Amino acid sequence: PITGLVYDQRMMLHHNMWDSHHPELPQRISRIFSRHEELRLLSRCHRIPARLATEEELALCHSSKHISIIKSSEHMKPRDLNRLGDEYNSIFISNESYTCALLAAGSCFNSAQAILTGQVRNAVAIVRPPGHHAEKDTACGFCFFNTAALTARYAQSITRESLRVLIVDWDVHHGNGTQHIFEEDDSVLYISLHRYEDGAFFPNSEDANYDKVGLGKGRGYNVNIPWNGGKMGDPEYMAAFHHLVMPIAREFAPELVLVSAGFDAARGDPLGGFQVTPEGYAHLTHQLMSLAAGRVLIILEGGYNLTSISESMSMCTSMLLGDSPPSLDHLTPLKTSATVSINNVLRAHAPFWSSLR
Ligand SMILES: O=C(NO)c1ccc(CN(Cc2nnnn2Cc2ccccc2)C(=O)c2ccccc2C(F)(F)F)cc1
Ligand SMILES: [K+]
Ligand SMILES: [K+]
Ligand SMILES: [Zn+2]
Repeated sequence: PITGLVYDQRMMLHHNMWDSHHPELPQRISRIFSRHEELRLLSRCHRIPARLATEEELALCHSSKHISIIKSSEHMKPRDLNRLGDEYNSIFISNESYTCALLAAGSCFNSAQAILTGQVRNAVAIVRPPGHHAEKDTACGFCFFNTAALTARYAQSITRESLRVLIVDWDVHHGNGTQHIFEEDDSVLYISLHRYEDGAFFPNSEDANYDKVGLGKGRGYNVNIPWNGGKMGDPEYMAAFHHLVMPIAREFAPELVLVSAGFDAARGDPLGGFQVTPEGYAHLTHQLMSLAAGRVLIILEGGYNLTSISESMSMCTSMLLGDSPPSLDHLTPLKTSATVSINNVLRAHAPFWSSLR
């Protein structure tokens, strides 16, 4: 009946040498951690230590070339750090970035291990830099290594190769890297909700559309729920969970749930444009706790309003600890385009999931 928590201030050391106001700030994690103290949640959790992922562990999802290049940045001079970062889509690199990315991944490995050994029931990981845009062979979108994807493979490496892992990605952006890593895999079900705007929203690829259902034996195991033309919030996320996420997840019957928990869909975010409330995130967390014998690991991804992410993630930890879940209005009408999105995903995935037929 225990909730784990991992946070290590060393992950603040990754920083933008050329724009100290870049939104992926060191204080994202320290603000969330401080809010857990203010709300007296920290002392209710079992503290799980951070550790470095090993290069062998990184190779569970990433190419040797990509690992080597990011590793090479540890000792680079500033001009070379600037040039390397510019080779990617939306990446800044400091001499601490590689080690911080290793700590983010290793923290989540230790948390998954604590869950799978039964030392804790569930856990929260207050880590940065984020991971879900990172691909097998490249960094992208503030992300170096795909922490959630690596954690799924790490869990499989200690319990069972075919362990059924559900990754729910509620960051406002599509986790292109996670989708691609598992696109042909039926042991890892990837479900993403994300702003799409017909491809106008970052990362600006049709890979995020509802018709990308997976490949080969992975067909049906990639669920994209894309939002267009509306300021989405609690009603739309609750509806997507009710009609799509939970029916599919229950049929898949995961043995471990990882949440790619960005908080950039939150009210107040400078980028997301959405209005999911802390109660909304608590509702989603509580729903996921009904799966996988409660084995849920919440992993910080994006989210850029420091006050919003601190309150939102803290409310998720409150749910993991067993606090009473919020009651929300399931009768509020959805934005009209959200109904269209949900119907498009249902049509795309009904061939693969009997719960949708
Ligand atoms: O959260 C996240 N992943 O989970 C996440 C990951 C990466 C970005 C990067 N990015 C893309 C972006 N987003 N909103 N417009 N564009 C630019 C665009 C213009 C015209 C057509 C298409 C795209 C930045 O543009 C960017 C780059 C450096 C510093 C600050 C920013 C910010 F977004 F804040 F302004 C954003 C979010
Ligand atoms: K997402
Ligand atoms: K998959
Ligand atoms: Zn995001």
